[PDB]
Amino acid sequence: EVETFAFQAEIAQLMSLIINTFYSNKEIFLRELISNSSDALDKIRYESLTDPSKLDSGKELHINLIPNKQDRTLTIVDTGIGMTKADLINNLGTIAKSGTKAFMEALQAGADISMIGQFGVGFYSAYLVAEKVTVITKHNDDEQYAWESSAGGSFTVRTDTGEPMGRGTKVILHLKEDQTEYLEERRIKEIVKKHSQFIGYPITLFVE
Ligand SMILES: CCNC(=O)c1cc2c(-c3cc(OCCN4CCCC4)c(Cl)cc3Cl)nc(N)nc2s1
Repeated sequence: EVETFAFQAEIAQLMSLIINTFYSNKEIFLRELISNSSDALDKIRYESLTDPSKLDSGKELHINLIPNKQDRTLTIVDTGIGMTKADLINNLGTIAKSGTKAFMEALQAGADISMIGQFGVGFYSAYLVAEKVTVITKHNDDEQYAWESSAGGSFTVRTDTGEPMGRGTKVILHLKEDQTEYLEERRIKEIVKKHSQFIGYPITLFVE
């Protein structure tokens, strides 16, 4: 049962911009997603203070970076709060609707794309390097879901039947032909040291 949705006009406009604008400093994508992870880990650590049993889905609060040369993917996995189907489909794209506004006038004479995260729409930066992005997520307690988009105006949501994941979010970047550099170990280690030095959770870089 694959459902297909339209992006809100504004999000679509943002995605085309991210995909068409000439901009050489693409590496910022990793800071945005690692930071989205950080927030998601914060959220669950906070809520589990008044409700110890929300950790029943997983005690470890961490972030994994997993490169795969053969499939040509970089996956950022966290065990944070996850999203429900209503996050994925409505709630995230309604909030994104106005961060996209502000961010988009700042771009017209002045701000630059590297500032995208200040407007809470950092996730879309993944399109600097990915031709296709797939988000797998599990929130206590809804089912686990797979969101997917190659931009172009539309996205899909289906329930997921891949490997179960406790609780958490996986972002899988299917990188474009010319961005395989972000599958390189020293390359990942260089970007993380430089832009993500201080996250409050262990980050493990998987090797191939
Ligand atoms: C309470 C419901 N859970 C979430 O909002 C989550 C959103 C994310 C996100 C996330 C956050 C995102 O936006 C962050 C900015 N916001 C400020 C408040 C809500 C959205 C977007 Cl556009 C896309 C994604 Cl996939 N990433 C990751 N790794 N984990 C979670 S958990």
